[PDB]
Amino acid sequence: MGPFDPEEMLFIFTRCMEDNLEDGANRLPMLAKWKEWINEPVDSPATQCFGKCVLVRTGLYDPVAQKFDASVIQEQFKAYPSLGEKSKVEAYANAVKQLPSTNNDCAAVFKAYDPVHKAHKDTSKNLFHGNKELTKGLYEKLGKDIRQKKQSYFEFCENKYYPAGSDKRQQLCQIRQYTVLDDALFKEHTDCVMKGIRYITKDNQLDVEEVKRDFKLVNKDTKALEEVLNDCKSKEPSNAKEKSWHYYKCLVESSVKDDFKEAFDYREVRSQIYAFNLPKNQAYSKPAVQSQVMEIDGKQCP
Ligand SMILES: NC[C@@H](O)c1ccc(O)c(O)c1
Ligand SMILES: [Br-]
Ligand SMILES: [Br-]
Ligand SMILES: [Br-]
Ligand SMILES: [Br-]
Repeated sequence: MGPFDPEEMLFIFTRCMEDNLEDGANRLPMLAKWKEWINEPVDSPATQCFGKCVLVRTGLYDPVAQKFDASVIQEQFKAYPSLGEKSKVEAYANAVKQLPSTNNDCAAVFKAYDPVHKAHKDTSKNLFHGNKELTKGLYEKLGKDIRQKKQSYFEFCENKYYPAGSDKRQQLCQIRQYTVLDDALFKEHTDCVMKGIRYITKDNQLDVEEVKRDFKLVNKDTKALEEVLNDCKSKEPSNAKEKSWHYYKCLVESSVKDDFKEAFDYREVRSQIYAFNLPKNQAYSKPAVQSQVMEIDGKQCP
């Protein structure tokens, strides 16, 4: 599933923190440390599960094989030669290669990896887009071609496919009101969005749990959603290019369309700042998101 670009690593780090940070007194202290690649407190289940989360999402720990996988490191270095020195990347990969088979529980995985993390902190940090200076440089080089920090993922895709100043821009008026278009350009755009919020995997597969995650975040039950998605999947088209559009269309035209639009609107807001829930997990309120999304509507469709 690697190599990973800066946005992909940002998604992984922030999602893992969102799912693993304690609530209450220790949250802010923990966050401050984890952000700096200080995986402490080492004795905390939250730190241990955070560590496991990152390792699993990157592929550095394979819970099926119950083994660490150093090939992720070499793939990352191959994609980003500027982010490592060969000898040091090799030393890091070697340390991972020589880790023993490890059980798939947070404590076991964290304990096995922690010595490697400490012995190869800078090497791993640089390679996996944790170096602020190096990452800033990559974002600047990439510019409009990658989702930027503090930019809505929806905005990123919209600008890519319906650029400002172009004769295409006007289509955003309908698009942002959940009008399902039929053309190649819209299918490409919808692919960009659906993959960007992880409803569709890099591997072009539906991720029902990600859709469910967003429903739960707007306080909706997911039984109907699962039934809808099950029906949608039995109608999945052969053309891989069309898959994201297929599920978007199916959801928008379905018996859960209102809940879907509510969940998708909130996701848009949260996609604008990946650390949305990190300092404190924010309670959801429908009217506040209503306001924000309407403001974005008037920005993209003036
Ligand atoms: N809130 C934005 C939402 O209406 C939307 C849905 C689908 C899109 O392809 C899009 O750009 C925006
Ligand atoms: Br702490
Ligand atoms: Br590079
Ligand atoms: Br961000
Ligand atoms: Br933060």
